[PDB]
Amino acid sequence: AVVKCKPTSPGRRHVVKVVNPELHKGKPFAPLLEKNSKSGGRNNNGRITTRHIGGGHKQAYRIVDFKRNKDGIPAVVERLEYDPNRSANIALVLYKDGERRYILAPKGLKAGDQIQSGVDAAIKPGNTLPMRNIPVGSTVHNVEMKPGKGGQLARSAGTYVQIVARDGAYVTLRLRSGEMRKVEADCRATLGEVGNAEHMLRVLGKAGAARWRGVRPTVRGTAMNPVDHPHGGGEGRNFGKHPVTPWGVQTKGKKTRSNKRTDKFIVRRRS
Amino acid sequence: IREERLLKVLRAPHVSEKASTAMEKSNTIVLKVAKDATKAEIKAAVQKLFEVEVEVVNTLVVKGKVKRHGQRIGRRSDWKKAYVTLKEGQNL
Amino acid sequence: MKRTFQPSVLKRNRSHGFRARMATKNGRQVLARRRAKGRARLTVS
RNA sequence: GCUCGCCGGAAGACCAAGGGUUCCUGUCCAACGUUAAUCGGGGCAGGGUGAGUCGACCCCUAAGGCGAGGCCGAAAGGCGUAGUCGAUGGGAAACAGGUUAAUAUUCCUGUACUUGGUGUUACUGCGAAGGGGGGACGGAGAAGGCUAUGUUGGCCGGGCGACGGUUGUCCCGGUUUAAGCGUGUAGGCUGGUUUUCCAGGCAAAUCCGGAAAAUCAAGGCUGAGGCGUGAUGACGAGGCACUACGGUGCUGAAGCAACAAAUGCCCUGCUUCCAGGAAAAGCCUCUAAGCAUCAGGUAACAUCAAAUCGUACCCCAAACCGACACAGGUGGUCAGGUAGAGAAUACCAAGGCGCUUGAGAGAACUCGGGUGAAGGAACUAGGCAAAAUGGUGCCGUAACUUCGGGAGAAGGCACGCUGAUAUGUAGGUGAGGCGACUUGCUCGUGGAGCUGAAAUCAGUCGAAGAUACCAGCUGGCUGCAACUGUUUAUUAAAAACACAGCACUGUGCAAACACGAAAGUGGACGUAUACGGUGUGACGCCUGCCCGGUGCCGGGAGGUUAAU
RNA sequence: AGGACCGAACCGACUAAUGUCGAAAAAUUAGCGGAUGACUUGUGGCUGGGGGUGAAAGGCCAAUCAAACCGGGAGAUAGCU
Ligand SMILES: [Mg+2]
Ligand SMILES: [Mg+2]
Ligand SMILES: [Mg+2]
Ligand SMILES: [Mg+2]
Ligand SMILES: [Mg+2]
Ligand SMILES: [Mg+2]
Ligand SMILES: [Mg+2]
Ligand SMILES: [Mg+2]
Ligand SMILES: [Mg+2]
Ligand SMILES: [Mg+2]
Ligand SMILES: [Mg+2]
Ligand SMILES: [Mg+2]
Ligand SMILES: [Mg+2]
Ligand SMILES: [Mg+2]
Ligand SMILES: [Mg+2]
Ligand SMILES: [Mg+2]
Ligand SMILES: [Mg+2]
Ligand SMILES: [Mg+2]
Ligand SMILES: [Mg+2]
Ligand SMILES: [Mg+2]
Ligand SMILES: [Mg+2]
Ligand SMILES: [Mg+2]
Ligand SMILES: [Mg+2]
Ligand SMILES: [Mg+2]
Ligand SMILES: [Mg+2]
Ligand SMILES: [Mg+2]
Ligand SMILES: [Mg+2]
Ligand SMILES: [Mg+2]
Ligand SMILES: [Mg+2]
Ligand SMILES: [Mg+2]
Ligand SMILES: [Mg+2]
Ligand SMILES: [Mg+2]
Ligand SMILES: [Mg+2]
Ligand SMILES: [Mg+2]
Ligand SMILES: [Mg+2]
Ligand SMILES: [Mg+2]
Ligand SMILES: [Mg+2]
Ligand SMILES: [Mg+2]
Ligand SMILES: [Mg+2]
Ligand SMILES: [Mg+2]
Ligand SMILES: [Mg+2]
Ligand SMILES: [Mg+2]
Ligand SMILES: [Mg+2]
Ligand SMILES: [Mg+2]
Ligand SMILES: [Mg+2]
Ligand SMILES: [Mg+2]
Ligand SMILES: [Mg+2]
Ligand SMILES: [Mg+2]
Ligand SMILES: [Mg+2]
Ligand SMILES: [Mg+2]
Ligand SMILES: [Mg+2]
Ligand SMILES: [Mg+2]
Ligand SMILES: [Mg+2]
Ligand SMILES: [Mg+2]
Ligand SMILES: [Mg+2]
Ligand SMILES: [Mg+2]
Ligand SMILES: [Mg+2]
Ligand SMILES: [Mg+2]
Ligand SMILES: [Mg+2]
Ligand SMILES: [Mg+2]
Ligand SMILES: [Mg+2]
Ligand SMILES: [Mg+2]
Ligand SMILES: [Mg+2]
Ligand SMILES: [Mg+2]
Ligand SMILES: [Mg+2]
Ligand SMILES: [Mg+2]
Ligand SMILES: [Mg+2]
Ligand SMILES: [Mg+2]
Ligand SMILES: [Mg+2]
Ligand SMILES: [Mg+2]
Ligand SMILES: [Mg+2]
Ligand SMILES: [Mg+2]
Ligand SMILES: [Mg+2]
Ligand SMILES: [Mg+2]
Ligand SMILES: [Mg+2]
Ligand SMILES: [Mg+2]
Ligand SMILES: [Mg+2]
Ligand SMILES: [Mg+2]
Ligand SMILES: [Mg+2]
Ligand SMILES: [Mg+2]
Ligand SMILES: [Mg+2]
Ligand SMILES: [Mg+2]
Ligand SMILES: [Mg+2]
Ligand SMILES: [Mg+2]
Ligand SMILES: [Mg+2]
Ligand SMILES: [Mg+2]
Ligand SMILES: [Mg+2]
Ligand SMILES: [Mg+2]
Ligand SMILES: [Mg+2]
Ligand SMILES: [Mg+2]
Ligand SMILES: [Mg+2]
Ligand SMILES: [Mg+2]
Ligand SMILES: [Mg+2]
Ligand SMILES: [Mg+2]
Ligand SMILES: [Mg+2]
Ligand SMILES: [Mg+2]
Ligand SMILES: [Mg+2]
Ligand SMILES: [Mg+2]
Ligand SMILES: [Mg+2]
Ligand SMILES: [Mg+2]
Ligand SMILES: [Mg+2]
Ligand SMILES: [Mg+2]
Ligand SMILES: [Mg+2]
Ligand SMILES: [Mg+2]
Ligand SMILES: [Mg+2]
Ligand SMILES: [Mg+2]
Ligand SMILES: [Mg+2]
Ligand SMILES: [Mg+2]
Ligand SMILES: [Mg+2]
Ligand SMILES: [Mg+2]
Ligand SMILES: [Mg+2]
Ligand SMILES: [Mg+2]
Ligand SMILES: [Mg+2]
Ligand SMILES: [Mg+2]
Ligand SMILES: [Mg+2]
Ligand SMILES: [Mg+2]
Ligand SMILES: [Mg+2]
Ligand SMILES: [Mg+2]
Ligand SMILES: [Mg+2]
Ligand SMILES: [Mg+2]
Ligand SMILES: [Mg+2]
Ligand SMILES: [Mg+2]
Ligand SMILES: [Mg+2]
Ligand SMILES: [Mg+2]
Ligand SMILES: [Mg+2]
Ligand SMILES: [Mg+2]
Ligand SMILES: [Mg+2]
Ligand SMILES: [Mg+2]
Ligand SMILES: [Mg+2]
Ligand SMILES: [Mg+2]
Ligand SMILES: [Mg+2]
Ligand SMILES: [Mg+2]
Ligand SMILES: [Mg+2]
Ligand SMILES: [Mg+2]
Ligand SMILES: [Mg+2]
Ligand SMILES: [Mg+2]
Ligand SMILES: [Mg+2]
Ligand SMILES: [Mg+2]
Ligand SMILES: [Mg+2]
Ligand SMILES: [Mg+2]
Ligand SMILES: [Mg+2]
Ligand SMILES: [Mg+2]
Ligand SMILES: [Mg+2]
Ligand SMILES: [Mg+2]
Ligand SMILES: [Mg+2]
Ligand SMILES: [Mg+2]
Ligand SMILES: [Mg+2]
Ligand SMILES: [Mg+2]
Ligand SMILES: [Mg+2]
Ligand SMILES: [Mg+2]
Ligand SMILES: [Mg+2]
Ligand SMILES: [Mg+2]
Ligand SMILES: [Mg+2]
Ligand SMILES: [Mg+2]
Ligand SMILES: [Mg+2]
Ligand SMILES: [Mg+2]
Ligand SMILES: [Mg+2]
Ligand SMILES: [Mg+2]
Ligand SMILES: [Mg+2]
Ligand SMILES: [Mg+2]
Ligand SMILES: [Mg+2]
Ligand SMILES: [Mg+2]
Ligand SMILES: [Mg+2]
Ligand SMILES: [Mg+2]
Ligand SMILES: [Mg+2]
Ligand SMILES: [Mg+2]
Ligand SMILES: [Mg+2]
Ligand SMILES: [Mg+2]
Ligand SMILES: [Mg+2]
Ligand SMILES: [Mg+2]
Ligand SMILES: [Mg+2]
Ligand SMILES: [Mg+2]
Ligand SMILES: [Mg+2]
Ligand SMILES: [Mg+2]
Ligand SMILES: [Mg+2]
Ligand SMILES: [Mg+2]
Ligand SMILES: [Mg+2]
Ligand SMILES: [Mg+2]
Ligand SMILES: [Mg+2]
Ligand SMILES: [Mg+2]
Ligand SMILES: [Mg+2]
Ligand SMILES: [Mg+2]
Ligand SMILES: [Mg+2]
Ligand SMILES: [Mg+2]
Ligand SMILES: [Mg+2]
Ligand SMILES: [Mg+2]
Ligand SMILES: [Mg+2]
Ligand SMILES: [Mg+2]
Ligand SMILES: [Mg+2]
Ligand SMILES: [Mg+2]
Ligand SMILES: [Mg+2]
Ligand SMILES: [Mg+2]
Ligand SMILES: [Mg+2]
Ligand SMILES: [Mg+2]
Ligand SMILES: [Mg+2]
Ligand SMILES: [Mg+2]
Ligand SMILES: [Mg+2]
Ligand SMILES: [Mg+2]
Ligand SMILES: [Mg+2]
Ligand SMILES: [Mg+2]
Ligand SMILES: [Mg+2]
Ligand SMILES: [Mg+2]
Ligand SMILES: [Mg+2]
Ligand SMILES: [Mg+2]
Ligand SMILES: [Mg+2]
Ligand SMILES: [Mg+2]
Ligand SMILES: [Mg+2]
Ligand SMILES: [Mg+2]
Ligand SMILES: [Mg+2]
Ligand SMILES: [Mg+2]
Ligand SMILES: [Mg+2]
Ligand SMILES: [Mg+2]
Ligand SMILES: [Mg+2]
Ligand SMILES: [Mg+2]
Ligand SMILES: [Mg+2]
Ligand SMILES: [Mg+2]
Ligand SMILES: [Mg+2]
Ligand SMILES: [Mg+2]
Ligand SMILES: [Mg+2]
Ligand SMILES: [Mg+2]
Ligand SMILES: [Mg+2]
Ligand SMILES: [Mg+2]
Ligand SMILES: [Mg+2]
Ligand SMILES: [Mg+2]
Ligand SMILES: [Mg+2]
Ligand SMILES: [Mg+2]
Ligand SMILES: [Mg+2]
Ligand SMILES: [Mg+2]
Ligand SMILES: [Mg+2]
Ligand SMILES: [Mg+2]
Ligand SMILES: [Mg+2]
Ligand SMILES: [Mg+2]
Ligand SMILES: [Mg+2]
Ligand SMILES: [Mg+2]
Ligand SMILES: [Mg+2]
Ligand SMILES: [Mg+2]
Ligand SMILES: [Mg+2]
Ligand SMILES: [Mg+2]
Ligand SMILES: [Mg+2]
Ligand SMILES: [Mg+2]
Ligand SMILES: [Mg+2]
Ligand SMILES: [Mg+2]
Ligand SMILES: [Mg+2]
Ligand SMILES: [Mg+2]
Ligand SMILES: [Mg+2]
Ligand SMILES: [Mg+2]
Ligand SMILES: [Mg+2]
Ligand SMILES: [Mg+2]
Ligand SMILES: [Mg+2]
Ligand SMILES: [Mg+2]
Ligand SMILES: [Mg+2]
Ligand SMILES: [Mg+2]
Ligand SMILES: [Mg+2]
Ligand SMILES: [Mg+2]
Ligand SMILES: [Mg+2]
Ligand SMILES: [Mg+2]
Ligand SMILES: [Mg+2]
Ligand SMILES: [Mg+2]
Ligand SMILES: [Mg+2]
Ligand SMILES: [Mg+2]
Ligand SMILES: [Mg+2]
Ligand SMILES: [Mg+2]
Ligand SMILES: [Mg+2]
Ligand SMILES: [Mg+2]
Ligand SMILES: [Mg+2]
Ligand SMILES: [Mg+2]
Ligand SMILES: [Mg+2]
Repeated sequence: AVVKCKPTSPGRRHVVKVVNPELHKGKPFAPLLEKNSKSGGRNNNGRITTRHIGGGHKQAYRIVDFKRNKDGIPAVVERLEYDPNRSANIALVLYKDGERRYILAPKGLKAGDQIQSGVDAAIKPGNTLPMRNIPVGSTVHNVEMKPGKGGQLARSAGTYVQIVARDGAYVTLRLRSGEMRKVEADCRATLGEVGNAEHMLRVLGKAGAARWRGVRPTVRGTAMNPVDHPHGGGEGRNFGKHPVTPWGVQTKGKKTRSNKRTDKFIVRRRS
Repeated sequence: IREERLLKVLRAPHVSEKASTAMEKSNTIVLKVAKDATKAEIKAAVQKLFEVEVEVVNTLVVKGKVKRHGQRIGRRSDWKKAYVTLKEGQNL
Repeated sequence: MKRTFQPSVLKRNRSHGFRARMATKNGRQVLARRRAKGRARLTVS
């Protein structure tokens, strides 16, 4: 459910929690965990490349299976778990043979349900197939852009791709942006919608909530001095220049797409 | 067992009150040894040169004092002393 | 009241030591200079 | 030496860091010491630091650093792989007492323990650069069981009052003992096994994972503590003994019980919450390449070993950082009594100090305080500054509200001491008993002692009973900013920044964008419910007209148009 | 439960006085704000000068900052004193 918090304190007032009752209350499966140390938004050279990231709660990486390499082997969903490095929740899948893996939890899924993946299989939510075998006009997710690779498209909570058309070797997908992209039919796609759709109704409520999610404060250009940001200076709340990034490239309607290689695959740009 | 070199370990017997009180009551001998000189090399040296039954050797490094001579300051050398306990068959 | 020099021998040597100077070409030129000038304390060590 | 004063969650006692002989003894006062100095952290000699167990080194790793080849870069060199370094983290083991002028978990005495080599032996599958397990983990909360520690009795040794009383419910002092080994409890956690089987854990596996079962219901695991040894011991208040009036060297009584009780320990546990909480060795286990009387394992009596370096002293300071014996700064650990909610505060203990110029005098004026007739903000830019309010329980508490608040609104009253209810009450608490249940650190009675609020009623003293220290001033109207937060280190703490929330916009993943001649990194081991930029700034009611100008976006005919 | 309340440690620095050749090149005394969090702190890393970092003051980067420090060009240049 989406539970609003009572206003016992200013800072609690506007908090709205996404309380999933079905998730596992306990420590995760250790073999699939590993360390994930934080960058603070700095790189090789030790410099802030991406601003406004730093701190937050410590969080371990779960090795989520995007490839779905197990062909023709049934797998029972053991329990749904919280994943701190992801919008969506994950499901601890136990394969018939013995293996256990984390996968992104689709919408219609619970602890006990069975999932199969491969070439044949059945058309049902959770089951991973090549997009050739999947019926046209069907909702998929965790979609590969290249056959044999992981799974790039629609991995966020409530996100899903729709297969619009099927031109021989290629499949036209409508993505959540509105973009219609042409991918190879041999690529795989997990049927259904990515779970935890209530995610976006969460509202944090306080500054500190963003801080413990690893975000740091954004300082507006206009607040700064001219030496720091193109918007800058003025004696008391001026502007009078066209909106721009800290590096002077115009923001606010200025196309920065310039791939050229991949323009062939894009059937129609988003709107 | 390490002949010739054993002779170069033991420098001198140490003279002091603490050295004296540990002759009769504790049954040891204090002595200045080479800056190298392991507890085994001191023991083995005392066992041949002084020729007495050694129970155990305790060792420490004494730091040199910073003295004066008018203007030019100077530090003394870091020597190493060895409290060598002896067995009931003792003498010197 | 919390002055600039807050000493630490590890930091001192890691930052300014002989090996720390030996690691880099610019650091080796420092030593080359102090030797050329003819200093007693070639590095803090 | 005797008083006096001050600190006592320190101005005491241990450390790390940092200093580097400042430690102790003898001697010397030129300079150093804000005065004198016989004293000194000063001069000058000499002395002082004793480890298998404490720490370092050592086995392992985080952040990160270096980095064979490699990719990249005019040169210098940048990045980075196998590796190798890197603790602030993980990994074996010792305590009590005695001792020096100066070290002690290190010397000594009494008791212990831990890892190795090399044996001996009975017994046997061992064996990784490999697999699995473990190590191995967050916040908050709550509760129980304990202990350090205290208090009071008893007990033991001394005391009989410098001034009225004091052979007693009187006074003073003591009442101490460790790791280890044995015991496996308060309690935590978990269904045991036994067999078969299987596309999994890149190979293999009897291990781990999965799947059938059959079959008794428990068997393991972890664990404070307490008790028993340790301990005819150690120690122990005084005595005696000698005196070099320094002390040296002999003994040495009781050495118990209840109650209270941690922020310690069980608890790396349990409940709960989400922001979902290192790694890697040691350790345990399974097999490959191998080895098959073998070497190798296992156990037990040995035996030999456990190297090296630090160890003095200061360590909230006259020894470190501040040029000074500087009104500063500096991390961890230990945490006694009475009152108190308390690590606040007051007064004290242990222990330590009186801050290295004094002696007078008792002007103005300055500084820090105390009191103040009558008036009571008339002061002043402004109640700045002072004064005032202050505790606990109970009664009571308005508009307004986002329904939480406002609110400790406001405002009241009760508080000491002594008897009684009750030769100390509910409560806590638990003994000698007695079932019993078996072998216990037993269950459940049982309630002797200790402990002990809070009340009510009746007295009673003072001017005043939350009497000290300690400890809100309150209310009304209103601008700005929703709020906690951040900010000009050293004249600005705010209405400035941030903020949750809101909108536009870019970005289809070899993402946009950023750092970078590049390789490559971050973004992100993320993938549009995501990510970057811009503005606005909770929440409620809303957010109107203008696309001429500047930008941006789209369109491609026509005009003009570079290199070629 | 809480960027909840009161309040020591700890972190801060609102007011006043003192001090201003200071005890101190930013402190002291009396009050003052936060005090389970966007907290605080030890140890060790990383970011380098048109560069860093910045809840943004042109703040901070060793008592130095609208472009650090040290050495060099270097005896820059000075219609000025
Ligand atoms: Mg838990
Ligand atoms: Mg990364
Ligand atoms: Mg770098
Ligand atoms: Mg680097
Ligand atoms: Mg770096
Ligand atoms: Mg960026
Ligand atoms: Mg951002
Ligand atoms: Mg992440
Ligand atoms: Mg924002
Ligand atoms: Mg902002
Ligand atoms: Mg912005
Ligand atoms: Mg501003
Ligand atoms: Mg500004
Ligand atoms: Mg500009
Ligand atoms: Mg401005
Ligand atoms: Mg204006
Ligand atoms: Mg204008
Ligand atoms: Mg422009
Ligand atoms: Mg750029
Ligand atoms: Mg511009
Ligand atoms: Mg011994
Ligand atoms: Mg010894
Ligand atoms: Mg030693
Ligand atoms: Mg020394
Ligand atoms: Mg020398
Ligand atoms: Mg000498
Ligand atoms: Mg010499
Ligand atoms: Mg200096
Ligand atoms: Mg330091
Ligand atoms: Mg450094
Ligand atoms: Mg006092
Ligand atoms: Mg105390
Ligand atoms: Mg001391
Ligand atoms: Mg000591
Ligand atoms: Mg010590
Ligand atoms: Mg020490
Ligand atoms: Mg010094
Ligand atoms: Mg030291
Ligand atoms: Mg000296
Ligand atoms: Mg004398
Ligand atoms: Mg003398
Ligand atoms: Mg004299
Ligand atoms: Mg003279
Ligand atoms: Mg003289
Ligand atoms: Mg002097
Ligand atoms: Mg003098
Ligand atoms: Mg003296
Ligand atoms: Mg002396
Ligand atoms: Mg002295
Ligand atoms: Mg001296
Ligand atoms: Mg001296
Ligand atoms: Mg002299
Ligand atoms: Mg002499
Ligand atoms: Mg001499
Ligand atoms: Mg030892
Ligand atoms: Mg050792
Ligand atoms: Mg010993
Ligand atoms: Mg020790
Ligand atoms: Mg050790
Ligand atoms: Mg070593
Ligand atoms: Mg190299
Ligand atoms: Mg080679
Ligand atoms: Mg190379
Ligand atoms: Mg390549
Ligand atoms: Mg090269
Ligand atoms: Mg490099
Ligand atoms: Mg480098
Ligand atoms: Mg490198
Ligand atoms: Mg190799
Ligand atoms: Mg590495
Ligand atoms: Mg090595
Ligand atoms: Mg290593
Ligand atoms: Mg360490
Ligand atoms: Mg350490
Ligand atoms: Mg460690
Ligand atoms: Mg260890
Ligand atoms: Mg260690
Ligand atoms: Mg130990
Ligand atoms: Mg120990
Ligand atoms: Mg001492
Ligand atoms: Mg001891
Ligand atoms: Mg002995
Ligand atoms: Mg023994
Ligand atoms: Mg042994
Ligand atoms: Mg052997
Ligand atoms: Mg053997
Ligand atoms: Mg034999
Ligand atoms: Mg085996
Ligand atoms: Mg084996
Ligand atoms: Mg092995
Ligand atoms: Mg840990
Ligand atoms: Mg925890
Ligand atoms: Mg914590
Ligand atoms: Mg909580
Ligand atoms: Mg709380
Ligand atoms: Mg209780
Ligand atoms: Mg109870
Ligand atoms: Mg009990
Ligand atoms: Mg007790
Ligand atoms: Mg106590
Ligand atoms: Mg108490
Ligand atoms: Mg009494
Ligand atoms: Mg008597
Ligand atoms: Mg009398
Ligand atoms: Mg009498
Ligand atoms: Mg007593
Ligand atoms: Mg007593
Ligand atoms: Mg006892
Ligand atoms: Mg022990
Ligand atoms: Mg044992
Ligand atoms: Mg047992
Ligand atoms: Mg048992
Ligand atoms: Mg046990
Ligand atoms: Mg046992
Ligand atoms: Mg039970
Ligand atoms: Mg297998
Ligand atoms: Mg491979
Ligand atoms: Mg089996
Ligand atoms: Mg099995
Ligand atoms: Mg015990
Ligand atoms: Mg026990
Ligand atoms: Mg105990
Ligand atoms: Mg006994
Ligand atoms: Mg007896
Ligand atoms: Mg005795
Ligand atoms: Mg005695
Ligand atoms: Mg006795
Ligand atoms: Mg007795
Ligand atoms: Mg109790
Ligand atoms: Mg208790
Ligand atoms: Mg407790
Ligand atoms: Mg506490
Ligand atoms: Mg404690
Ligand atoms: Mg704990
Ligand atoms: Mg044999
Ligand atoms: Mg053999
Ligand atoms: Mg033996
Ligand atoms: Mg032995
Ligand atoms: Mg032996
Ligand atoms: Mg060894
Ligand atoms: Mg010491
Ligand atoms: Mg101290
Ligand atoms: Mg102190
Ligand atoms: Mg302290
Ligand atoms: Mg002190
Ligand atoms: Mg100093
Ligand atoms: Mg200075
Ligand atoms: Mg200095
Ligand atoms: Mg002084
Ligand atoms: Mg001072
Ligand atoms: Mg003073
Ligand atoms: Mg302070
Ligand atoms: Mg420390
Ligand atoms: Mg503590
Ligand atoms: Mg107290
Ligand atoms: Mg009390
Ligand atoms: Mg106090
Ligand atoms: Mg006193
Ligand atoms: Mg005293
Ligand atoms: Mg005393
Ligand atoms: Mg002291
Ligand atoms: Mg004294
Ligand atoms: Mg005095
Ligand atoms: Mg004096
Ligand atoms: Mg005076
Ligand atoms: Mg006169
Ligand atoms: Mg006067
Ligand atoms: Mg007069
Ligand atoms: Mg006067
Ligand atoms: Mg004045
Ligand atoms: Mg006055
Ligand atoms: Mg005054
Ligand atoms: Mg008064
Ligand atoms: Mg006055
Ligand atoms: Mg007054
Ligand atoms: Mg008056
Ligand atoms: Mg009067
Ligand atoms: Mg009056
Ligand atoms: Mg009035
Ligand atoms: Mg008035
Ligand atoms: Mg008037
Ligand atoms: Mg007026
Ligand atoms: Mg007037
Ligand atoms: Mg006026
Ligand atoms: Mg005003
Ligand atoms: Mg005032
Ligand atoms: Mg008054
Ligand atoms: Mg006042
Ligand atoms: Mg007053
Ligand atoms: Mg009063
Ligand atoms: Mg009141
Ligand atoms: Mg009250
Ligand atoms: Mg009311
Ligand atoms: Mg009103
Ligand atoms: Mg109310
Ligand atoms: Mg109001
Ligand atoms: Mg209320
Ligand atoms: Mg009230
Ligand atoms: Mg009231
Ligand atoms: Mg009010
Ligand atoms: Mg009273
Ligand atoms: Mg009564
Ligand atoms: Mg009673
Ligand atoms: Mg009772
Ligand atoms: Mg009970
Ligand atoms: Mg009985
Ligand atoms: Mg009763
Ligand atoms: Mg009863
Ligand atoms: Mg009683
Ligand atoms: Mg009455
Ligand atoms: Mg009365
Ligand atoms: Mg009276
Ligand atoms: Mg009366
Ligand atoms: Mg009254
Ligand atoms: Mg009062
Ligand atoms: Mg108050
Ligand atoms: Mg109004
Ligand atoms: Mg107005
Ligand atoms: Mg107005
Ligand atoms: Mg307003
Ligand atoms: Mg504000
Ligand atoms: Mg507003
Ligand atoms: Mg602030
Ligand atoms: Mg800050
Ligand atoms: Mg500040
Ligand atoms: Mg300022
Ligand atoms: Mg300023
Ligand atoms: Mg403020
Ligand atoms: Mg200010
Ligand atoms: Mg705001
Ligand atoms: Mg929305
Ligand atoms: Mg380059
Ligand atoms: Mg590139
Ligand atoms: Mg990249
Ligand atoms: Mg990563
Ligand atoms: Mg968008
Ligand atoms: Mg703002
Ligand atoms: Mg604004
Ligand atoms: Mg609004
Ligand atoms: Mg609306
Ligand atoms: Mg137009
Ligand atoms: Mg355009
Ligand atoms: Mg266009
Ligand atoms: Mg255009
Ligand atoms: Mg709070
Ligand atoms: Mg205090
Ligand atoms: Mg403080
Ligand atoms: Mg501190
Ligand atoms: Mg402070
Ligand atoms: Mg202020
Ligand atoms: Mg301050
Ligand atoms: Mg207050
Ligand atoms: Mg405060
Ligand atoms: Mg407040
Ligand atoms: Mg407070
Ligand atoms: Mg508070
Ligand atoms: Mg909380
Ligand atoms: Mg640091
Ligand atoms: Mg840098
Ligand atoms: Mg720039
Ligand atoms: Mg640059
Ligand atoms: Mg400005
Ligand atoms: Mg410049
Ligand atoms: Mg410039
Ligand atoms: Mg310069
Ligand atoms: Mg010139
Ligand atoms: Mg020139």
